[PDB]
Amino acid sequence: CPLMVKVLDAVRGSPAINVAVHVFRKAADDTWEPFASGKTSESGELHGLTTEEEFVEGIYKVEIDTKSYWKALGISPFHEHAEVVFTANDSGPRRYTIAALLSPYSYSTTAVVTNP
Amino acid sequence: CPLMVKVLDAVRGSPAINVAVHVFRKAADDTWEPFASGKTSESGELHGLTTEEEFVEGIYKVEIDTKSYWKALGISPFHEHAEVVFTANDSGPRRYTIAALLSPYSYSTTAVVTNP
Amino acid sequence: CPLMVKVLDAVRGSPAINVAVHVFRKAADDTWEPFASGKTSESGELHGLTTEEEFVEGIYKVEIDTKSYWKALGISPFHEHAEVVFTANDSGPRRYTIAALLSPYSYSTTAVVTNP
Amino acid sequence: CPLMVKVLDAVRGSPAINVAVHVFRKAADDTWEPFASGKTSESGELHGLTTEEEFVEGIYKVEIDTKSYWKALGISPFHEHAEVVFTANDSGPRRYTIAALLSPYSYSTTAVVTNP
Ligand SMILES: N[C@@H](Cc1cc(I)c(Oc2cc(I)c(O)c(I)c2)c(I)c1)C(=O)O
Ligand SMILES: N[C@@H](Cc1cc(I)c(Oc2cc(I)c(O)c(I)c2)c(I)c1)C(=O)O
Repeated sequence: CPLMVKVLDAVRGSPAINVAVHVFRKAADDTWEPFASGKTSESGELHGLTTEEEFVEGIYKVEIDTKSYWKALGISPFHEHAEVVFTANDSGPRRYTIAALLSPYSYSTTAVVTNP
Repeated sequence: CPLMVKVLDAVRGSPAINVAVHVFRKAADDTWEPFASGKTSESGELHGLTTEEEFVEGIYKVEIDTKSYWKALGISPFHEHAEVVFTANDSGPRRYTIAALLSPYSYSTTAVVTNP
Repeated sequence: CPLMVKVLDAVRGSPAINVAVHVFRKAADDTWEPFASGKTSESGELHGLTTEEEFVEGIYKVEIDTKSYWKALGISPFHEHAEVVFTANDSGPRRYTIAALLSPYSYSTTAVVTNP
Repeated sequence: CPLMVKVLDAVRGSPAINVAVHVFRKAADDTWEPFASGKTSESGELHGLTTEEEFVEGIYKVEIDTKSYWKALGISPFHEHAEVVFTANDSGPRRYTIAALLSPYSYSTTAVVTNP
């Protein structure tokens, strides 16, 4: 699993289940191409979004639907969403893990770049 | 000042200076349309973006150019940029303070929403 | 001024009002002895803890009573309290600014040291 | 195991390897009595800190040595160390992952209590 997304709820202190995460990849036209899509499992992580061969070089946008997650719980959050825009595989084949900590009025995101 | 962005460097433990900040107010045709622009002062705070008269009930995008701040220092950051997207003033004249803590492979943004 | 302390609430998106704060400097006996106390204001801070003359070089510890804060709102937080142990005025006189973003199960604390 | 720990370097975007970890347990006579200890693995995880029998109801403190981690890298951190004081196993038997994101002048910790 080259690309991975890990999401947590800071209010309840557990994994953020069913959070719609959308992965786009840039284009020469500078428009966004829909690379992948999925929702986070009961563990709060969405692995198996892409494969080594398919995850080529480029700029990717990982967009997390935080507003929908909260609205479901009955809370109206600040952000409409939270996205992580980065340049992947520039140097070489690296395995990424994107983690995000959620709160109504704050969100935190860290990455963990690792060799295969 | 109903909208002020605050940015702090978490590696050197000081305010992030000269960080480019771009604000975009969503237009009626659903296109991100330029609202404000500026660079964080020496205190890390960027003020004087707009006024309440022209800070209408919409969806704004405060984009902080973190990539260039870090590259200037000689470091190579993970994120292309940090982006906060939210629906402002959808009730009444609220004052919005949006702050962000920066780290090369991590960052988090909080929002303090008050009113005079 | 030398020991400034802001405390935010990442759930309600506002400053944390009346959050107890206890500071302790390390005594020559390696035990923790009292130094200053007070509660955060409406703006979410306490600016009158000590003054240069009393804020000598040593090992300090700002303890923030997070437990009691979250217990009033009805919530049952994970931590008993947020602590920040650090060495003060090592490089001569400096002005410190501790800060914590509070959330039920997760807290974050940044430190900003500026020179007079 | 029932008590797992995680440290993550956010300056380099990698797991924090060889970080000292010391767990304490609230004694009966209100003093910090040693409970368990170890060092983080290649993945940044520290497992087998305690059995599913020693971890009885009490007030545990997890001290993560931040100071030496940064010193070794040439960096001059702000904090002497990260601490996580919490109450465990009062609602019954629980699993506790305790994460920490590090930066020279800022650290963040989150708890993920899972139910067996
Ligand atoms: N392989 C790892 C996966 C893992 C990573 C993080 I990172 C995490 O929790 C946090 C803590 C903080 I602090 C953050 O800012 C964010 I985003 C997520 C959790 I739970 C699990 C393991 O399970 O051991
Ligand atoms: N040096 C400042 C103090 C200060 C620093 C930060 I950085 C900050 O904003 C955040 C945002 C997030 I997201 C965090 O996780 C944290 I911790 C702090 C705020 I408000 C105040 C002064 O005295 O002016």
